[PDB]
Amino acid sequence: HGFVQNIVIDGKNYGGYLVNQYPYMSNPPEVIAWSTTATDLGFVDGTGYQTPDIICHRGAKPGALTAPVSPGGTVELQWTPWPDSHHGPVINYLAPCNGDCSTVDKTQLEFFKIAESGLINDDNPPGIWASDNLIAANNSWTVTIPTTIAPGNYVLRHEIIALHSAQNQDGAQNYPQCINLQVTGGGSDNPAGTLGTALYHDTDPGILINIYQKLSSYIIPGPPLYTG
Ligand SMILES: [Cl-]
Ligand SMILES: [Cl-]
Ligand SMILES: [Cl-]
Ligand SMILES: [Cl-]
Ligand SMILES: [Cl-]
Ligand SMILES: [Cl-]
Ligand SMILES: [Cl-]
Ligand SMILES: [Cl-]
Ligand SMILES: [Cl-]
Ligand SMILES: [Cu+2]
Repeated sequence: HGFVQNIVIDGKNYGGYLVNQYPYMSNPPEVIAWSTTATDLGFVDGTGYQTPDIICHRGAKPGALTAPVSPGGTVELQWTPWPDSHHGPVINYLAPCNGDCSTVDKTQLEFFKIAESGLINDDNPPGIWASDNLIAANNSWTVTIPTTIAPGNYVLRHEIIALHSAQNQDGAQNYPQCINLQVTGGGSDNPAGTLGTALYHDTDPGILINIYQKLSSYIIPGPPLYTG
């Protein structure tokens, strides 16, 4: 359980959607982060993978604001403290807004995978995962925006999938968090995208999995990584 509280881009902080605060206030601020209704700080499990909740989390709506990113710049997402038990991959996607991200129809977003990290070491099951790297980095993840994609406005869909209960069907816990970015530079690719509701299925080999056994490999969920 947790959420993204802060985003660091080009030497400033952009506050996140504080789902434990803003849903209870009259006058929540405009932010680059999507609003959600996930006030339990929880997840979308496999029962939700073919529902709109998986796109940017339960009840999500676009952020009002969009953050510029320098060409090939970084976006650092800072989480609330991530539980050690919640082992799993960290995955990042972009989808073009083709206009202002604040007015996009989330159900039409076509995401391409720009980064993925999975099982890092398995000397001591259940092992060390990308989520454990995130914890070790004081609950942070750094995304590098590709220089090879067409400039424009994009949604970044940043996600942890916790696998501590994933031995049974619909037991994996997905924690998507979306933010709005303006990508800048000289790239030209328009990578092939996947609708949010087509990213995952509840029988995928990196979804329906017993992490407590020895693992010789791990198939990170979702469509293929884009590399320009
Ligand atoms: Cl709100
Ligand atoms: Cl505001
Ligand atoms: Cl305000
Ligand atoms: Cl925690
Ligand atoms: Cl655009
Ligand atoms: Cl270990
Ligand atoms: Cl471990
Ligand atoms: Cl362009
Ligand atoms: Cl496998
Ligand atoms: Cu949890």
